[PDB]
Amino acid sequence: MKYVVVSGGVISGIGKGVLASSTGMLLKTLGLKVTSIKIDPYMNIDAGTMSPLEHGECFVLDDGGETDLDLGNYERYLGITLSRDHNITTGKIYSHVISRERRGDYLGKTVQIVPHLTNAIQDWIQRVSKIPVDDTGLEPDVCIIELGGTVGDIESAPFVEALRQFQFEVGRENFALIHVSLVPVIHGEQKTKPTQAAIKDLRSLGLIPDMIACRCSEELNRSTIDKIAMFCHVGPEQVVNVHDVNSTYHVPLLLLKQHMIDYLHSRLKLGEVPLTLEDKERGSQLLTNWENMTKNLDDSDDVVKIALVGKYTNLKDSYLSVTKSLEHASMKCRRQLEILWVEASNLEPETQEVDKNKFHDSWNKLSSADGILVPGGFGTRGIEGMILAAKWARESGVPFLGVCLGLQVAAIEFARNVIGRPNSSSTEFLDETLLAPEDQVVITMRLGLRPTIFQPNSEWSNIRKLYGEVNEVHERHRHRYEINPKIVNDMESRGFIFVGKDETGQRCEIFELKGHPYYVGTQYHPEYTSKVLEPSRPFWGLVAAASGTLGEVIKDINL
Amino acid sequence: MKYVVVSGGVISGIGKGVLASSTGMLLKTLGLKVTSIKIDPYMNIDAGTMSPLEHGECFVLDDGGETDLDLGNYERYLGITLSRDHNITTGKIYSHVISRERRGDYLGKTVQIVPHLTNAIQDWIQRVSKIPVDDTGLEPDVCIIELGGTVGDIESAPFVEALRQFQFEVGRENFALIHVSLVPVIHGEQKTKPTQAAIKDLRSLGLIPDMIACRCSEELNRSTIDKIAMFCHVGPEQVVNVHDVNSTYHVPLLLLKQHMIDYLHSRLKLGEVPLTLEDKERGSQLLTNWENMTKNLDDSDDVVKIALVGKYTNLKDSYLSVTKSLEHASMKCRRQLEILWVEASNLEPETQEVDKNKFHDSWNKLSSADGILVPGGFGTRGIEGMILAAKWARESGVPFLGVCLGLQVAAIEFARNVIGRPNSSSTEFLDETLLAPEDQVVITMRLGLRPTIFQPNSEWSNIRKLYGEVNEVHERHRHRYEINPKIVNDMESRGFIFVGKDETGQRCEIFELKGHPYYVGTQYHPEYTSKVLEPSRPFWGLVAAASGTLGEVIKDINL
Amino acid sequence: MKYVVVSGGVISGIGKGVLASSTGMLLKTLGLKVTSIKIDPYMNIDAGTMSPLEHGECFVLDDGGETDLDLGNYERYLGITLSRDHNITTGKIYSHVISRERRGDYLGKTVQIVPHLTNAIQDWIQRVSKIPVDDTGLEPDVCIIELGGTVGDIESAPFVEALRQFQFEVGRENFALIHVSLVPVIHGEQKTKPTQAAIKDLRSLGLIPDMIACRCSEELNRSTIDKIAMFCHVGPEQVVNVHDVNSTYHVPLLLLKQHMIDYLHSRLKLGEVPLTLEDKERGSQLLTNWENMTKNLDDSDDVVKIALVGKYTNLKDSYLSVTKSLEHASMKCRRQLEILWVEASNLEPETQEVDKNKFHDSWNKLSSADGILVPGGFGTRGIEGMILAAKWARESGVPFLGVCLGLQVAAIEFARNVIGRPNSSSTEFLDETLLAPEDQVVITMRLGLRPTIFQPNSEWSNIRKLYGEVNEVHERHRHRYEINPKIVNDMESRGFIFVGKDETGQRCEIFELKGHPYYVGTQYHPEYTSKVLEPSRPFWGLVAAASGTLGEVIKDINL
Amino acid sequence: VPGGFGTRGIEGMILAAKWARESGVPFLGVCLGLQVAAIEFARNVIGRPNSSSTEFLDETLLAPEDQVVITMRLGLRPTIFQPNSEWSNIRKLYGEVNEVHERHRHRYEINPKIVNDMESRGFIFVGKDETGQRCEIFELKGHPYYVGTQYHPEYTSKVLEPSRPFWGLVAAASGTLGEVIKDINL
Ligand SMILES: Nc1ccn([C@@H]2O[C@H](COP(=O)(O)OP(=O)(O)OP(=O)(O)O)[C@@H](O)[C@H]2O)c(=O)n1
Ligand SMILES: Nc1ccn([C@@H]2O[C@H](COP(=O)(O)OP(=O)(O)OP(=O)(O)O)[C@@H](O)[C@H]2O)c(=O)n1
Ligand SMILES: Nc1ccn([C@@H]2O[C@H](COP(=O)(O)OP(=O)(O)OP(=O)(O)O)[C@@H](O)[C@H]2O)c(=O)n1
Ligand SMILES: Nc1ccn([C@@H]2O[C@H](COP(=O)(O)OP(=O)(O)OP(=O)(O)O)[C@@H](O)[C@H]2O)c(=O)n1
Ligand SMILES: Nc1ccn([C@@H]2O[C@H](COP(=O)(O)OP(=O)(O)OP(=O)(O)O)[C@@H](O)[C@H]2O)c(=O)n1
Ligand SMILES: Nc1ccn([C@@H]2O[C@H](COP(=O)(O)OP(=O)(O)OP(=O)(O)O)[C@@H](O)[C@H]2O)c(=O)n1
Ligand SMILES: [Mg+2]
Ligand SMILES: [Mg+2]
Ligand SMILES: [Mg+2]
Ligand SMILES: [Mg+2]
Ligand SMILES: [Mg+2]
Ligand SMILES: [Mg+2]
Repeated sequence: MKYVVVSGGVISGIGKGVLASSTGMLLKTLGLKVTSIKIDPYMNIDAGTMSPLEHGECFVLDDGGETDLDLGNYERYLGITLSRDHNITTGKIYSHVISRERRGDYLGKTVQIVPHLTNAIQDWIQRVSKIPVDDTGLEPDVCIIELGGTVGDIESAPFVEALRQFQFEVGRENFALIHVSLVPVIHGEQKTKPTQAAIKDLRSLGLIPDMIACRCSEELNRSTIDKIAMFCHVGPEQVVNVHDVNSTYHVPLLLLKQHMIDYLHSRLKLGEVPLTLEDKERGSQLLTNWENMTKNLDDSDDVVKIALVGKYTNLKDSYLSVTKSLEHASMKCRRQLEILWVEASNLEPETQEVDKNKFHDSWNKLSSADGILVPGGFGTRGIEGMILAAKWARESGVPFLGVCLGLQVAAIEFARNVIGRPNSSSTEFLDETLLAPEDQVVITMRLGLRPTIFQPNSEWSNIRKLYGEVNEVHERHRHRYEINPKIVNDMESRGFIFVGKDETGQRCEIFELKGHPYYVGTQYHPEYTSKVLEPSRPFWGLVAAASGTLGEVIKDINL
Repeated sequence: MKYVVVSGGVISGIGKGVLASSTGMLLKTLGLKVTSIKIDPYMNIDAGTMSPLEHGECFVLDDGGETDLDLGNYERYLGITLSRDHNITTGKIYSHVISRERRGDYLGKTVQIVPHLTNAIQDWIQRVSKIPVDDTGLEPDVCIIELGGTVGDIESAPFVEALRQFQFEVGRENFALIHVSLVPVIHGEQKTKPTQAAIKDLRSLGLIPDMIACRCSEELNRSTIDKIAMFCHVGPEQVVNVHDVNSTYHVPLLLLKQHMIDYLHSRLKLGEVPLTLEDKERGSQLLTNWENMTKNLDDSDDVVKIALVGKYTNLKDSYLSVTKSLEHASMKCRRQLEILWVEASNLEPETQEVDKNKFHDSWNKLSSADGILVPGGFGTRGIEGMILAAKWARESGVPFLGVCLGLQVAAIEFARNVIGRPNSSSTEFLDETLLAPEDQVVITMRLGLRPTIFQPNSEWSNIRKLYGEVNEVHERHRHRYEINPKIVNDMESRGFIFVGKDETGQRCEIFELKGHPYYVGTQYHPEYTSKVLEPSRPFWGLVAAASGTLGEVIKDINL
Repeated sequence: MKYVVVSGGVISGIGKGVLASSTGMLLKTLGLKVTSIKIDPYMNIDAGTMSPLEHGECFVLDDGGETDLDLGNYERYLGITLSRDHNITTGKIYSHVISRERRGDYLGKTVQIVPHLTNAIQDWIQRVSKIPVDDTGLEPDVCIIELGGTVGDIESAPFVEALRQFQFEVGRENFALIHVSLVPVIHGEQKTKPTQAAIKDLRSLGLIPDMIACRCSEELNRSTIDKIAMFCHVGPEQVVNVHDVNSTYHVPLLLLKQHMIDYLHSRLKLGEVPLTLEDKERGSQLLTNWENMTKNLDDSDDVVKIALVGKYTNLKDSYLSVTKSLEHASMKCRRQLEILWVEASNLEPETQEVDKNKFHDSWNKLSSADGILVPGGFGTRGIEGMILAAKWARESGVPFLGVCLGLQVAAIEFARNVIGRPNSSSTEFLDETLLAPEDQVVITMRLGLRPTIFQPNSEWSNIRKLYGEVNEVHERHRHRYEINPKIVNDMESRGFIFVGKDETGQRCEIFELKGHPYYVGTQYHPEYTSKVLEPSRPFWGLVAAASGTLGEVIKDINL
Repeated sequence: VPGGFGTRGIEGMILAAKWARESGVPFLGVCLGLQVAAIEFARNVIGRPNSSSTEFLDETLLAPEDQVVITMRLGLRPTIFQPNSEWSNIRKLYGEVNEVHERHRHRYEINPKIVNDMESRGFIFVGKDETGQRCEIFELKGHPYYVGTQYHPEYTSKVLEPSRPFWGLVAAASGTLGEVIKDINL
């Protein structure tokens, strides 16, 4: 086993999550079975209690574990599947050892937070890094730990102590620390004193740093690096600069130009880890897929405009997984992406009574879009705008994907505007009216990776061509409310055909509309399973249809 | 070159100076040409300005450099000769670089204390550790640096930075840090939190510790060591305990039982230093001289009482070199020492008018003494008591040594009480009277190691037998005032014979009185040149005469 | 993790089991949490099917796993508790992977013995060496693997391949091979060609040796070692000699004189394993307990004669654990042991009709004994001799221990000879007679470590003093047949008091007879739990009573 | 006998209770102390030498059980004095007030089916729980001061108001137990 801990910061907004998700990617190019752990200093047990307004979207794992965003960034960069244990939190570990007290397992000793709770952290990291994460049950070679918060805090405090002991309870040369740090620029001069005042605290809290990964606004001066290597004890080759480049998928290749694999190969003796040619050649091939997709980003010019239609579009992190899946689908089509933020409530005609500028800008963005996405919203208060965009996408022939709530407004749209029931309703919203035309029903939660089976006649469905025509699809779910299955025999007659269903047959999970270029609902969330070299099939479908050449993508899949 | 820095402390009174003077002694048993450097955070250039009341005696070097006490402890433990450069001070290095500014040598740059002054420290330590110190001009193998003050101060601050750079400007494995530390005991429990709050500051200021040398009141518990080795990163074998033992000459052998040579041989790769058999066998022989003299201390019982007669005897550190030279002379005679502190002014008959108890206790201690010492006092205000003790020592036949002022009160005593001039006077005191019977004259200072030549007829003199009958003696001086040379032809006629003189003949430096068992004045200071295995010949004379067997010591010397 | 594999041999009778049980002991003196694995090339799943005539006694583990003898040697040398998984066998691993085939887990591939079965071995060794074995659930630092059979066989073949891959699937410097070997002596010359013809095969089968542990009849010549170090690639310091010495408890200290800890500390980098002072000081203290008990064996002279009374005494390995527990008890009493082999059937009066010499020699040995043991026999055909020895031990006051069957013949003896039922019988033997005076009943098996609770009045019982007066005893069991609990109220009235019982109260597990110096039955097996520094309390009782000073042992326990 | 925990020292605590009863020395049993006093009195005055702490010797299932489990009972609880109690030195120390409020801990309590025997033999249960079914104080008739309290009297003592059973013990041991009973009741 080996560990690399990514850590530090003068400030908590500094962006450690790319250097974690990008260090682990570079180590995966050596062919190593890499894994990752997030530490979050917040008290939440797991993210399911905190709304998407409050620091971004509610992620989903194979377990159903509603979790921190930063798990998702490692899953999509590293190709790995994570579990709800990979998110260490102050909530979890304190709830764990305090529940263990009432169980009695410390034999009625004191449960001081030094010794015993820092021992539970060091045990949890050693459990979790041995859980398998790739397509086979082989245990990881290297674990990337992202230490949330900063080193020099009061929510960080048990973790930085636990990791001082863990620098020895796992031997040095099986552990390395990467310290992210701030180097401000003021009046044209690079200021390395915030960094030198977090190297003092790092040595004090007891870890010793290996890298000094500065988030400067610039290239670091040769004299700036020379002084950071005088005040921190690292050699000047190790003072990596992580400055902005044309997209975040380039960041691994900047770190590779900055020798970071050659340093980590030495500093963790990675030549002593046992690897097969099936490991190593997969490693060096994955490097060439990353060099190819970044070269394709560097000279892709032909734009594709996708309208993302929903509430809270000013909080873009409320959709981080939706955005990132369109970026994967974009780079695979070799069309450059623009996403058009349509704040759905502005499409509703009553907006014309409040501000006409909003009514025109939103319908302008929607009309300009080469493809349309209803992105699995939350709450109900924007729903009429999401219905109008689904009417537009059906009648104007524009490519369409409905995710989760998106499948459900598509059924509501089709009921109101093709089946001809204008009172038909989201039972998710208009409940205590008790009306008969209910497009949905509550069936109290359903979460995690679940099996979707294709219905028998489905051969013609573009969505089934995009899934490689395989009879079952494994994808991640969230929904309380599902389509009322007593309308399905009507929709099945009117050309709205339910391509895919749950294994009991009673629950509807995919539809495709007959006789449209690409119009799909998926009631699972296709966002979360997308990887940077394997875009999620419904999202690859949307960005292909909107680019043209949907047929040529269907060959690239099925060959 | 190799360095061991002795450092640290929660508190500055903790006693680092033995662990320095005793680490260097253990390394000298490997045969290495060891040297030592004192750092003193005080602003004094050199100790000549600060009176013996204010933190102890005014030392003297071969240069005449009036210096910190702690040079003396290394000289006598290590056998080495030091120079006034071996005392780094905040006074010296700031006076040096600020005088260098007016000379211009920084080419008109800023002389920031980071970079440039910490570079002058790192240059000074590298100059000084290459100065020769043994009986031949061979440069040192290892240098012990004693960092005065504490690590975690404001007078320490440039030194701890300079030594962080010096951990690299000289490579690791040529440098090691020994951190002395406090482990209080309260209500019967050993408290290792003062130590853990100086390991935090040490890592912060940037040095990394190797040893954790606790000054506990006890043996450290196995659980106390195990926790210090959990919070400091040292292994538990390295947490040396430096507790009190029957005399400070045992301390090296406690550190040798605690593996400290075996650790330093590894941690500085001392097997790679080139040594001859003339080095190595001198090393292992010196170890057996230390094992022998400590075994002799362990079962020597026969006491010898020496009266030390002078002012300020409540400030025993005002005489630290005098005390230590009697301890060497004691252990060489194999008699256990008691020193009788005679506060000289109490011997004066006017004390009987003020407090009779003082007059009796002081004359009781003087009468009880097996030998008498006038210890080179300072000022003049106790002089009549020192004259009465010299009258007593001459008439009652008791063994006597006068050092510096001691030779001078012996001439004043002999003038008043044998030559018969009762008005004869210390010109050092009774100056503006302008009287003719002046026993002294001013000749403005005279300092350092100087040559004393024996006068021709001297063959019979016990002091010349103790110096091995060699024609010239090299010893360290301090005196403004010297014997008036126009009385010498009278004293030479009356049996007070000046055994030794300055090379010009005009200055008188040793006398021995004819027809007394042992009665000597030396106007140089014999204290400073004594080593733990080579006691200063006049002091070996005194403690031998007082023990009996002065003749048997004269064979041990001359064989 | 670290591994040392003990292996090799020109011949299979060469005695590898001491070098395994003695290498692991030397590593435990560094304080390392050592464990051990036995590989047995035989096809038996576990030893319960093979009778004690056929290669020695039927061992018992905490699991109830009836197992190979060689587990016992590591348990008693290393203080460890093992589990039935620590005995790898050709039976087990082939039964495992062939049962796994019918379960389907190789996904319908071929299950070649290369790749897949050698992968199951390498998985099993990596599972098993992480199971905890000491008094706390901490996973082992080093694992000793004893490779049964020889390297160069057809029953060895999958293991030597699995261990060639395991030399890499665990890195070199986490693995070392010790090759035991034969160096015959013929016409006075040491013959190192059998050894050189097993170093050829070792290199061929692909492991590389580290040690060459010769079982010569002599000290190896300096020229013999020099040639073995020319033909094997080891340096001559590594060619350890394992010749006979005054008892097998000396063998670790011969290997310690032959540098084997200093070599294994280097060759596995054991300084890089994390140890506490509670580990290290327990390590160096256990070394002094081994130096003390071997020094006590070197000058203990006062004999104690213990009669071991049972069938098959010509097959001494049928009692190996019984013998070894008396040796521990002996060395703890500081009396030298003689065991008197009484072939029990010879005590029966009908032997006088067959051979009087057998009848006299057996009663002579029994009468000569200072103490008597009925050693948990098997079958029934010697039982009348074991009853006569129990009559003798009760009436002649001689110290007595009955183990398992020994407790049961003691109840049968007491019934026939004190309660006065001469027809009372072992229901284990005389079954289909259906008589009413049944001293036993079948209750179909009961195995492994079980809880024995002391009955309330038990305070006076010497056996309860030997167990430290603790209310519950944890010890290993085997019995189909147990004392008929409907006789107990009679025996409890006649002074045969059942000191200890099963937690239900219904089963009787210890008795002590009132008013005899030491007369005990234990229906569990006290042999198996004895360690070389912690002799089994009933056996320490017997060898103490027979030595005299049973009271002084009761202080050594309870202080 | 200071309200111990576990059971492994209990025979020593019984011998000290035998000594304190027969040698007339002043005695206080707190919690477990009341319980070993009942066990002592059963073995050494009532004459059942097999009588036992059911807190220890449980799965023997014997009939002379001096205690029973009744799963926890904690905090400040009301103790009511039994009617005839006027003569009891412990009731004089509580100011003769009919109810006492003090802090409890006990899983195991005296088996209430022995009480009618002890009440006949001069071991009188001065105080009980409000249901009457649980026994909380005893005082032995005809001894200078010999008390069991099954609550813990330690915790309620203040530096200017010492806990009445403990003021009783240190007064009896000092002599002048009567003079303390005036200092209380005046
Ligand atoms: N490989 C990555 C990593 C991060 N991000 C972006 O980074 C964001 C949040 O910043 P991040 O780098 O994850 O760190 P912070 O949120 O600043 O938090 P912290 O510094 O506490 O880790 C999101 O907007 C996400 O789009 C990204 O696009 N690609
Ligand atoms: N740890 C430090 C670093 C610098 N200085 C002193 O502080 C002065 C001003 O600090 P500055 O020159 O700004 O040093 P930087 O570390 O570069 O600060 P910044 O990065 O903000 O420019 C320096 O000339 C130097 O003498 C100091 O006392 N302690
Ligand atoms: N080998 C030694 C070293 C020190 N001392 C004694 O130690 C004294 C002063 O304490 P020291 O150990 O030199 O250190 P501190 O004065 O406490 O100062 P610091 O801790 O700042 O180094 C003197 O009284 C001297 O007699 C001694 O006798 N022998
Ligand atoms: N660096 C540390 C050390 C200890 N503790 C906590 O503080 C409590 C009280 O400290 P203490 O137990 O006294 O630890 P020591 O370091 O031994 O303090 P001392 O040496 O003074 O006894 C401990 O139980 C532990 O939970 C802490 O928060 N931070
Ligand atoms: N520490 C040890 C090890 C072994 N033996 C003795 O060794 C025996 C059997 O030989 P062993 O050394 O265990 O090995 P072998 O039986 O020869 O088998 P192999 O060589 O196949 O391992 C038993 O008689 C046992 O008494 C012993 O007394 N003490
Ligand atoms: N691997 C070897 C070893 C030896 N020889 C030759 O065989 C001769 C006889 O073998 P021997 O001298 O007996 O060598 P040893 O290995 O010592 O045989 P042994 O140990 O049985 O004495 C040697 O002189 C040598 O020339 C050989 O051919 N191949
Ligand atoms: Mg903030
Ligand atoms: Mg982040
Ligand atoms: Mg001070
Ligand atoms: Mg000092
Ligand atoms: Mg055979
Ligand atoms: Mg064997």
